[PDB]
Amino acid sequence: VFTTPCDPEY
Amino acid sequence: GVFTTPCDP
Amino acid sequence: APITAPDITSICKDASSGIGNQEGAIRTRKCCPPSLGKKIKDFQFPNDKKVRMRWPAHKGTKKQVDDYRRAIAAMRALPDDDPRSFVSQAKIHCAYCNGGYTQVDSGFPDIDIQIHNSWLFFPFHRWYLYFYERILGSLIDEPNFALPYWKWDEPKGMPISNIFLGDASNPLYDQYRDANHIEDRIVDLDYDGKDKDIPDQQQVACNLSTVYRDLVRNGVDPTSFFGGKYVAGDSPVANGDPSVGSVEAGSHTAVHRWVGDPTQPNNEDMGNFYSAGYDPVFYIHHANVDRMWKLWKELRLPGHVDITDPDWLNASYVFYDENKDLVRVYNKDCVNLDKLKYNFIEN
Amino acid sequence: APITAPDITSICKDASSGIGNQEGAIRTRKCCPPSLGKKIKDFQFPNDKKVRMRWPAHKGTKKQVDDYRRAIAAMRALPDDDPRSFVSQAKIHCAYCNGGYTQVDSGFPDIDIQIHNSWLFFPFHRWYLYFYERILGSLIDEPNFALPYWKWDEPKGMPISNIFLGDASNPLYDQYRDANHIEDRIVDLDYDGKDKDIPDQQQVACNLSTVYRDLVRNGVDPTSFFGGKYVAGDSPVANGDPSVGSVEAGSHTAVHRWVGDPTQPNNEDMGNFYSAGYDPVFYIHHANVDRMWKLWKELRLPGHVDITDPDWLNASYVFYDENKDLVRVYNKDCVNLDKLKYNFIEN
Ligand SMILES: [Cu+2]
Ligand SMILES: [Cu+2]
Repeated sequence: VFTTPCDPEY
Repeated sequence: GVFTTPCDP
Repeated sequence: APITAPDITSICKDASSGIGNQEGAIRTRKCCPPSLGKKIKDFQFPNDKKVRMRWPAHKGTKKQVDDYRRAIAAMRALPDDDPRSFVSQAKIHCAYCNGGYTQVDSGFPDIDIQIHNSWLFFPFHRWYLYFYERILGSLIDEPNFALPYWKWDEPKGMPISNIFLGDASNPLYDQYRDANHIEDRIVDLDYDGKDKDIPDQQQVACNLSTVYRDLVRNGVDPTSFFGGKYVAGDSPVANGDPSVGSVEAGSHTAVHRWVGDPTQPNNEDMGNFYSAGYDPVFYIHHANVDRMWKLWKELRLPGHVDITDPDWLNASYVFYDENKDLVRVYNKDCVNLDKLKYNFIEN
Repeated sequence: APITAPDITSICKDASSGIGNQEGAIRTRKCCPPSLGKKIKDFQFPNDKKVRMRWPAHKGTKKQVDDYRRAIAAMRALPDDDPRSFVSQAKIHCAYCNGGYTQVDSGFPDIDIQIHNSWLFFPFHRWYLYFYERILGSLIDEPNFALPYWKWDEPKGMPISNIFLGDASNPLYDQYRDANHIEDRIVDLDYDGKDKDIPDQQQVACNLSTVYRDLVRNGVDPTSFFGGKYVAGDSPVANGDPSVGSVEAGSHTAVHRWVGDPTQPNNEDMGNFYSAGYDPVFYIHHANVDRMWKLWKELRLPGHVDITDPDWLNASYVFYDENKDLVRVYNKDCVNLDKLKYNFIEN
């Protein structure tokens, strides 16, 4: 539901 | 604490 | 017994609660709705052919932005005492949040109604926005009109959208915002009265952490998420009370505090309930607050269920709709978005 | 019925579980402890006059760092077959994690004991470290000796401490680490086998998100935090099983993978259970894992309670202590850090 700073698309 | 988050300085 | 708004056109007084500097207040306290000889009728579920899809305010199409800006211009162009007008819609918040009404219909004429700082928070504002949105759409003859929402739970949505910026030639502008913070642009969902002075990327990470705080860490059950129980005969819960729900006391409060102009006597507009609706961004922020309720139910975690208590289910408010009719609405009837014929564009 | 370590000096076999390339293994698989003629005795609670205060590896005093380095040096100089020796201490992890012992004392002499991937994770390593710490203190006559801990939940603590770096002349050094990652310094608590190539400050945020994930979002009750129920008669739970607890499967696994040297046949040292103990940082990483149990309780959230199931409480392991005595220890007796006379220096 939410992006995190670990995600490649952040 | 309890643990650090990005909101902390 | 449930909290029940009175005939708001018959029983109402100037707002006098929750405003620290009333002699210097820059907005009016005469927040009572107009009288038009209407009888209050019960809400009937909408028969819209399509579902209104509220759009992230940083991702709007040209038509979406142009329609929204034109609708607000139309709303501003209405005479003040028209109940659809910019001023009248702002006054709704003032009336219900700063002591316009009493619990007379419940046998407590000496106790005010307050819709903040309790379990009434989410449903009251869902209804407020429901009629606001349908009113805007009627003004520009767009039957599937939908509000933008400030998607501050997504990084590119965190800066206040450029559609609200510039100067007073823009209907979406408000001069009474924190000038320093508008220059910074990225809202601080953890704002506590002192600027953080951290890199933008860290503020982005902080905002994401704050959303998890409000929706997961602190929103562990209906009492902690929606807020404390508040029924007929109860006195108003104070701003800042720890029984207030996670979103209301958290990210919600932070955005109001952050946008409010500290050079104004009560930090108008967004910095006090009574003036918040004079900032167009008030409603667009609140549209994402409304969305948090949806997301919170979707998490599919222990305790993430809606309220079944009859004293919440049967609580009611009164609003003018786009026909200038008076409509009584109940908490129970706003829990399902499909039946209200709107939702939010999601990734 | 509870898992019960046997007399580890009488019933033990070479490690052959969970090691992908045995013939190329750069550490021994003959991990059985020595036989000194000792009788297994029940644990007695310690009488330390002072609580040992574990210190963040990046903020040690000169004496703290000097004592730790000197004690590891002393441990490395002990005869191999001393159960307190550097290699003996590393073998413990191998025996308990890679198939050294059976459940003979529980009526299942042909099923192995595995302390990983279940609710035994936290208390087994708490005891392992408890004895390891007391042994190190004894070797240098520091009765209030405390381990450092890798505070990768704090941005400044996320880089691997320079006390571990340099070359072989440093007792705290291990050549069998991922050289590329040591150069990067900042551990990735979300590591999944592929470098992220993001800014350091973004990696810091990601780490903080991972700690929030493990302690709050995913560790919502004892089952999801501590891991699955593992009792007499059960076969070893596989790495990656959905029942593994949040920390063990999350930040814990990530650090081991990240530090382990991928040019080695089993990613020795930290990249496999059987070899992890040969890296001094193994214990210092695990000291902060141990601290996660403390923090998880201190959050004071729904579901953040210790296990009361007798089959967990009465599970037991056997270790050599600083006096070379054999001691049987039970899960139930390590839940209270005050009674074990240690804790962690907090901000
Ligand atoms: Cu409000
Ligand atoms: Cu282990």
